[PDB]
Amino acid sequence: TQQPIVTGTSVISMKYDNGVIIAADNLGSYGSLLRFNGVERLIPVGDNTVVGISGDISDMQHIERLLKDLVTENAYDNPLADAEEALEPSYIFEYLATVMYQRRSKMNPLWNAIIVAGVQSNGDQFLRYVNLLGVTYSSPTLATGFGAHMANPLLRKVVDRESDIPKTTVQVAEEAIVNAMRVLYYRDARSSRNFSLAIIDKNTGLTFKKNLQVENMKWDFAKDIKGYGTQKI
Amino acid sequence: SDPSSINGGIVVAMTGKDCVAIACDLRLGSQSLGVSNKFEKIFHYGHVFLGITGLATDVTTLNEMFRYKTNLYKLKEERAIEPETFTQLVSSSLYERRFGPYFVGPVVAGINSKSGKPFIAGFDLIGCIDEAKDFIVSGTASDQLFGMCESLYEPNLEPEDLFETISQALLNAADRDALSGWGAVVYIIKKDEVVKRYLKMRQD
Amino acid sequence: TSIMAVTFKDGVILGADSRTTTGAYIANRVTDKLTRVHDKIWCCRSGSAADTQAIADIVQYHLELYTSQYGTPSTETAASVFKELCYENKDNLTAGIIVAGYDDKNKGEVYTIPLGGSVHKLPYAIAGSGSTFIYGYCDKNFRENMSKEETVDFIKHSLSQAIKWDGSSGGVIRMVVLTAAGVERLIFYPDEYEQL
Amino acid sequence: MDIILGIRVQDSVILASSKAVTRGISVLKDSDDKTRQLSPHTLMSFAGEAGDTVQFAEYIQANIQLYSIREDYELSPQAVSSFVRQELAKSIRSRRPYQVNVLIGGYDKKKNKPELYQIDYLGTKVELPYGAHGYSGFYTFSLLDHHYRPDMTTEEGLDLLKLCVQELEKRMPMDFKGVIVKIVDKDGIRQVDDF
Amino acid sequence: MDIILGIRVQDSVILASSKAVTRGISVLKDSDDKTRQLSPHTLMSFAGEAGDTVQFAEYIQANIQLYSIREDYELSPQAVSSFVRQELAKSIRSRRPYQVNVLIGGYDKKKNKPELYQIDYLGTKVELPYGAHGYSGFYTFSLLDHHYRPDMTTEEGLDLLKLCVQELEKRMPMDFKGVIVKIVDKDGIRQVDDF
Amino acid sequence: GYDRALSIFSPDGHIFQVEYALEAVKRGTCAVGVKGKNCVVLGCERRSTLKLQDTRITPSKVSKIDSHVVLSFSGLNADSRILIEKARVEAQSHRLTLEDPVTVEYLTRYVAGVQQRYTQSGGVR
Amino acid sequence: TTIVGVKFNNGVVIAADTRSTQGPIVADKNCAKLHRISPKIWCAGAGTAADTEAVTQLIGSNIELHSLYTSREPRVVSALQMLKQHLFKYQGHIGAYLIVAGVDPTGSHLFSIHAHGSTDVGYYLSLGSGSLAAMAVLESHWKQDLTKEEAIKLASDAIQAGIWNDLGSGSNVDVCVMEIGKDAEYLRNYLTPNVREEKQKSYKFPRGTTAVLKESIVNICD
Amino acid sequence: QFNPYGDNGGTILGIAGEDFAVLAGDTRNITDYSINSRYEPKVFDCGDNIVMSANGFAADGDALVKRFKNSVKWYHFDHNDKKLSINSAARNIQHLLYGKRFFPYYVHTIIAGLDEDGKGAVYSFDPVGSYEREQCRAGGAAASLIMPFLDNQVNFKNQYEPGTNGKVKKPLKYLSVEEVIKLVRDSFTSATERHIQVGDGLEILIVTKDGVRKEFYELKRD
Amino acid sequence: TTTLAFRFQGGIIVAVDSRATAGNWVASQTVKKVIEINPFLLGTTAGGAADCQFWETWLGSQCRLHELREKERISVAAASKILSNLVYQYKGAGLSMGTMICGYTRKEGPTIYYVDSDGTRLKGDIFCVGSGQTFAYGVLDSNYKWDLSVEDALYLGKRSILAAAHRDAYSGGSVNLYHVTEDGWIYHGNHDVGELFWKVKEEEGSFNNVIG
Ligand SMILES: *[C@@](C)(CO)[C@](*)(O)[C@H](CC(C)C)NC(=O)[C@H](Cc1ccccc1)NC(=O)[C@H](CC(C)C)NC(=O)[C@H](CCc1ccccc1)NC(=O)CN1CCOCC1
Ligand SMILES: *[C@@](C)(CO)[C@](*)(O)[C@H](CC(C)C)NC(=O)[C@H](Cc1ccccc1)NC(=O)[C@H](CC(C)C)NC(=O)[C@H](CCc1ccccc1)NC(=O)CN1CCOCC1
Ligand SMILES: *[C@@](C)(CO)[C@](*)(O)[C@H](CC(C)C)NC(=O)[C@H](Cc1ccccc1)NC(=O)[C@H](CC(C)C)NC(=O)[C@H](CCc1ccccc1)NC(=O)CN1CCOCC1
Ligand SMILES: [Cl-]
Ligand SMILES: [Mg+2]
Ligand SMILES: [Mg+2]
Ligand SMILES: [Mg+2]
Ligand SMILES: [Mg+2]
Repeated sequence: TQQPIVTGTSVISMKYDNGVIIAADNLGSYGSLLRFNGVERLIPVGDNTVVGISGDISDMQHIERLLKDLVTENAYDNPLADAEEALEPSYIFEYLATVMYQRRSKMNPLWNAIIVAGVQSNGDQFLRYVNLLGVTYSSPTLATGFGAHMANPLLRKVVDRESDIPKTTVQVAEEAIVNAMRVLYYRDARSSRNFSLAIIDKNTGLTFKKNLQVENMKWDFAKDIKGYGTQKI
Repeated sequence: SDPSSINGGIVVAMTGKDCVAIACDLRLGSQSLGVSNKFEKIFHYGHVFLGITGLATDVTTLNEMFRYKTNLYKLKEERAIEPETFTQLVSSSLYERRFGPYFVGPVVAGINSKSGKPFIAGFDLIGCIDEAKDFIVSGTASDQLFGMCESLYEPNLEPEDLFETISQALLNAADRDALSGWGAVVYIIKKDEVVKRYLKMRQD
Repeated sequence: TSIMAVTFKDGVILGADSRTTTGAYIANRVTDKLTRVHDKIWCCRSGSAADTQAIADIVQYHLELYTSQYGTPSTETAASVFKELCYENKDNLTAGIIVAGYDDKNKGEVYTIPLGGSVHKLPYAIAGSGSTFIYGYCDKNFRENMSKEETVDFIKHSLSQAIKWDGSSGGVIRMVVLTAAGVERLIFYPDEYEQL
Repeated sequence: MDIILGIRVQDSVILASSKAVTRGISVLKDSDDKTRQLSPHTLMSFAGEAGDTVQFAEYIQANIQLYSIREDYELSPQAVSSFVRQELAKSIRSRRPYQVNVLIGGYDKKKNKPELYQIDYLGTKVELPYGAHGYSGFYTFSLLDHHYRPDMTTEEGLDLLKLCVQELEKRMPMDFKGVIVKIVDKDGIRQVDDF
Repeated sequence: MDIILGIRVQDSVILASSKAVTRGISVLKDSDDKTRQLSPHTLMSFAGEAGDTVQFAEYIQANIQLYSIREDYELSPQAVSSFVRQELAKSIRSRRPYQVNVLIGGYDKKKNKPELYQIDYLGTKVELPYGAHGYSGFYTFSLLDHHYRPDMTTEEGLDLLKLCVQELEKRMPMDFKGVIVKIVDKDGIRQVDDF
Repeated sequence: GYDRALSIFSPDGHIFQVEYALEAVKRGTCAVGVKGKNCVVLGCERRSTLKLQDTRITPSKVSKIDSHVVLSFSGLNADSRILIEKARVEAQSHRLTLEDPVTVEYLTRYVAGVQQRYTQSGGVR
Repeated sequence: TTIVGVKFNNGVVIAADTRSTQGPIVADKNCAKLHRISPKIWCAGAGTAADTEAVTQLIGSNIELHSLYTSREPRVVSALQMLKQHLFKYQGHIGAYLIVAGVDPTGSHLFSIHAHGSTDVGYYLSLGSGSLAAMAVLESHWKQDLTKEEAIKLASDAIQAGIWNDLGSGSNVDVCVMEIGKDAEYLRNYLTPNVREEKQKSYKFPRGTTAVLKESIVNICD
Repeated sequence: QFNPYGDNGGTILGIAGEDFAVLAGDTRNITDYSINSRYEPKVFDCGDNIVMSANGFAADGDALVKRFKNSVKWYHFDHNDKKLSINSAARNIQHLLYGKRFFPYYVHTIIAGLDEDGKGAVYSFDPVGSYEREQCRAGGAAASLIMPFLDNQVNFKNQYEPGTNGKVKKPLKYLSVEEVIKLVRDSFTSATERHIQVGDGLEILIVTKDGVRKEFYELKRD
Repeated sequence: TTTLAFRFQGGIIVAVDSRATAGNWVASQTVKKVIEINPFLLGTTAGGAADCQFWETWLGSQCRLHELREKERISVAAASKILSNLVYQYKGAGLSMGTMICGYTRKEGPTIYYVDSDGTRLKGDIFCVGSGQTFAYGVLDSNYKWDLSVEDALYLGKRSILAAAHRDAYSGGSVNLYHVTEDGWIYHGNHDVGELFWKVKEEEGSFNNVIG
């Protein structure tokens, strides 16, 4: 039995024609206090997988160490560690999914929602979700927390089903992700303006973008809004 | 101690071609104990029919109340109340007891004598009107009735065909609910004739 | 919420953020928490949106009826009416209100009214969830008889920090200036105040 | 208060009511009559919360007797049962409801028919050929389902009733100290002294 | 399980135990023997939580019989009662205690004296001239205080016991379906078939 | 715990520890069992090099396992007590669970099983 | 529910889905959540279904009497004030979450009311279980100086986001357009993107399938 | 306090024919009022002509299917590649479920296939391992809606022979794979209409002596 | 559930209903509540479905192991006590089981043991177990005699379940009959209440409360 202390908010993601995109803001909230601002919640594993984590940050750091250790363990007695026997996104996910469900079964969960985004060795896009309960699911778009409520609707307008994936380019897909992050900054009280974004492409590989900011915001209309009903001044 | 499921029971209403049907089971129990197999849940005021499920004392009370109100209506208005008007009266009366409500699931059914249009409606316990073209369901086996009606129903059924559909909807729903059954009654309502049929069903 | 009111040489300035929340969802990002109860008597609202609105509406009614009979009310009188409502209905209210007004005799005045319904007359006042993070800053930086431009900078810098740390505060920074000249509304957007 | 039964036969209604009054680990009385005569051809048995039962029964009795004097006329069992139901239907939404369950056995002189009504504390009325309140029903209903016939005589009804009491005395946990049996017919109300 | 009584007289110990086994609103059995013979001159009656009672009684029985075989010798009633008390004294601080109250009636062959011990589920032992467990004591103790004499015969003890059962049948709320009576004396244990 | 395998096979396929245990039995006082048409009789030798004995209190050679079964033996006297105790416990355990006293075959099978277990358990002879 | 309101050039538009739930069960697949307070003041309602209908009718009744008393067309702020004070008095127990909109002599207006009696002003608003799905669309596509046709499109798109993504919302899209100087146009079932597909089989029974015990003619006449 | 269970919604359905058996299930996965996936399969081919679904709490459902699939694998290793009969699978699943009697798998399990005589078989399980072979079973969120319809249409309950005075029952007969799929599709479209947690897509797995075939159909996405 | 079994002149009658519920939801009408442990032993099941079925199938395995080890069929007493000792170990853990172990052996004769999940074990001639046990008792007790014929005893057992199936909301479906003799148990068919009620009503003239 736990309660989460230092927490990370939404992680959002989607598939596009050649790969996957995933994003998450750089905030570590302490209740209503926006305590830590330099927190990286996207953690790359190799050059073909990115694990995005929301929820308790102490448990996130534990999971970082596990993934870091997984890379080390895989390299042991493995001449093809950087080739055929490298870590796949599906291997990394199944490992985490096993841990998450084992921990919930011992009534001592890792208080997180996790999205494993990556590209397999055969070029196939990988995007799957797992949380503190060990619940797993996959979809063309995936999001956690407020992202599930606000981002998914916007991302599903681009990729509503499987057949829309080949029709979606990396430019269009990233534009939708960046737009979603802005909407979350408008509407999520535990979000920040600063965020990180990662693209895993089957051709161009892993592109990790840090220190992005929400921009092109609409605030000007606020000056016209006065009172709560009858006020004119 | 959930008022709506102490006594048990169900009501279902359907529309057809120039006709409506309303049907109910006959069980009244006290939780597991079956007490009465003659407890009818459908009443009528003139040509307007009202079915009521839920707490049996409130079913009886509301029947007496709507008899009271429709009798005065008729004396003052010098005409029988219509289903559309009666529906509003039921809604008003239930919402009047918003914070101390009658634990019931009423269902209005009938044919407007002026326009000839078939009419059905349902309500929650605080009077929210649920109007429908096809069917209305109510009672402890409402989930079962929703499933039966949504699959069995088709529009513009003749009175004789409509009877079979509503009867099979009620019977098979009731057999999947412990607190419903013990007999059933079906009213077939045409513009100026009404037929009442008691169904044969399993008595467990 | 983050709200404040600050007296200065020419009068008084009220300041507030624009965030309204339901849990962690922002129901309104462009809220106006600075509200008129009289021509030159305004208030900053914090706590329950429903309660503070209901209260402000009643106070506005009382001061309008006061004006019809006895002429313009004092800022102290307005604060008293707020107190009377907040104190007598303390069991059923969640309202943290700052009353600010401009008389010609008394100049700029600020009264703060916390949850209990007590009244406190102060040179400046801060309130709302985000105020906790700027007690240190505001105490160190406030000076009496500041200029208009200094007071605007003081409020802007203060609420900027409150917004930065408090998740329950954000959006635009609204301000209302109360002087002998009249009533002036000011607004400041994220792109300006965030990078202060 | 615990066991009250009722059986409507061809020409009469028979009410059987337990004699025990218990409180704690003590049977305070073993000869209690859990019934009141509402009118010459209407009898009401009762069971439920201590105090409430008698207070309610006598209140109803007073009201029906008042009606009889005013109109110089006896209300029908159907009319009385409806009056009783309404009183309980009011009661259930009061500050402190009457926690009383009743059976109303009467003989309608206009119809020349016996009538048995079962009403619970919620105001739930049903006309029945046989009725019971409390845990009694869990044994007697199934028993009567089997042995009851609508054209039975009063004597056949009493034997049918003996069969119920025997079953209750065999399988009920509590000692209810036997029953007082009363018969309601065209000649009014009378008590069976040897049961 | 409910009523267990015990009376020590001049030359014997008499145990009376109710025959009813009740569950919910159903008397499942009316001929239950709530006792086990621990040894030829020692008898233990029991009452308490369902399952626990018999499980405990037979466990004690097994242990005493094991002792008898090992030593080719019968333990005294005092020795058996102390063994039983200790088992209950252990039990009360276990994860799940035995919720069982017992009476141990025995005839000490070395002393030529009858002995009655009352032990509750906590492991509270007392030697008594007469004993009871549960709500029975609230009637029988005062009754025995009045009518009991230490020099009574077995026949006088049975009449004294009949007086207790009659009082319990009059004032107890529940129907306990009579009692099985057993006598423990110099000639061993025997059951009174007509009570 | 002491784990040593004391009872083990030898090249010729014999377990010497079991066979040497038989020599201990051969040393023990004679015991005889004869069953008639309606009875069984257990006879037992007692060596007469021991005078000044107290026959009241000296352990008897025949032991009751239950009220209906008896056990006599030949060999080490101290060892026999352990088997008798186990057998008596099992006799009461059987009555408790099966609600019926042991058969003579069952009780024998149990005692024999205990003896076998000590021929292939570590740390025991 | 999903409900929205969007201001435009010469007026305001509101919209709503048409799902009514009872736990996880869809009770009404085509209920009307757009309510008429006065001819040119309309209300979209979410929350407790009876409450939204009752509170809107009561205030609509009083607004009519007020309009007759004052010999004036009713104002949105009057409906707003009367609703919020009523809801506040009941301390949130009347579970009505409303988007109030309309045109009057003062101009065009758009407000929201919550069950506890707090009101908000805005150019675009959304309430109900699918408000987050709707607000995401509104925040992404709204701009200043919308036309009539652009506002209807934005409003219905916001409702559609709720319909598809929120389990609490579904079925159709209702719309009401309130433009200055014109009659308000109520567009019942403006979109119907959730039509039931043809069933695989007819379940019309052979006549006489159901076993009957009794028949009787019922007397409805005097 | 931490709650180890969750409700992922969805509903499943098993029907058995003479020489075949179907196991259907919608592809929607949900939590509360949000959709997690429009296509997340929960009906699985487990080998030996056994199809399985464990609907309810998906994490427990996946765990169980995963464990049974593994049980089938080890059954081959330990018993000379012997085919696991449907009746033997059912009993094995009972022990899997009852093994966690005091911390249950929150799922309604259904398996389908062919018995050892080559006839269609459907088994259904409660969360703690009680099982029963049936011709017909619906499970999950919309089980209460679908099941009574199946009683009527598959087992012909409450249906009598016309003109026989309700004395002769409609005679039981096996349904064709074509007729069964019609009933499955109509069951799921009806459930989709009236249950919020049911929709998006329908995936049917058909089991004959030839093997395991799949069919997919769209469902309403609101 | 409603289950009963009574002892009489011609052996033992055992009768059960077939309903299974999850609250007010009627989950099944075709459950097998008599478990055939061997040709001479039967067990009934009331309460938690999984608990009864799992532990009574397990009981059958334990009884099979007994006759392998002892070269003799287990006694009804010993079989019932294996089950009662098992559930007693789980006492407090929340098992819900109301069962009756019925059978014949040479030493015991026809024997019935009531065993439940709180450890109670009782030998007796008549028992009714389940949510509708009281309804079954009412009919059974009022018509029971030791000298009933095999034909009359079978009917009484059937009629008693029917009575409970009718009145008890959580009982119904169909009646499963068994007759246990010195030669073993004999199955006497599945009887759907749907047809059995009306058949009994008409022929017997009972159930006058119901609209005919
Ligand atoms: C900052 C944010 C905090 O001090 C400011 O003070 C602002 C003040 C401005 C708006 C005047 N306060 C709020 O935004 C205020 C915060 C709050 C919340 C709860 C109690 C007191 C204060 N928010 C509100 O008042 C919202 C406004 C609505 C969404 C338009 N109202 C609610 O959150 C209501 C309040 C109900 C209530 C509870 C207790 C006392 C008084 C009122 N609550 C809900 O709707 C509950 N909601 C249901 C779904 O689950 C999340 C919670
Ligand atoms: C979306 C769908 C939900 O977010 C919308 O907000 C719509 C608004 C439209 C319809 C105006 N809301 C609903 O559909 C609403 C959801 C809801 C449910 C429960 C509480 C609050 C909101 N549904 C209803 O209001 C239904 C309307 C019926 C189907 C006509 N009513 C109920 O579900 C009632 C609730 C009554 C109630 C009483 C006291 C306080 C609050 C609500 N519930 C029942 O009828 C359930 N039950 C049936 C058995 O009899 C006893 C009552
Ligand atoms: C009569 C019919 C009255 O119960 C009998 O006693 C029968 C005996 C037969 C079946 C052997 N008993 C039941 O039907 C029994 C009643 C009951 C229910 C719950 C606890 C104890 C007793 N019913 C069951 O055991 C059902 C059988 C199913 C329908 C096949 N099982 C459940 O209700 C299960 C498992 C219960 C459970 C026990 C212990 C730990 C966890 C769970 N529960 C569910 O399926 C829950 N629910 C069903 C509705 O859909 C959502 C999930
Ligand atoms: Cl506000
Ligand atoms: Mg039923
Ligand atoms: Mg029944
Ligand atoms: Mg902030
Ligand atoms: Mg749906």
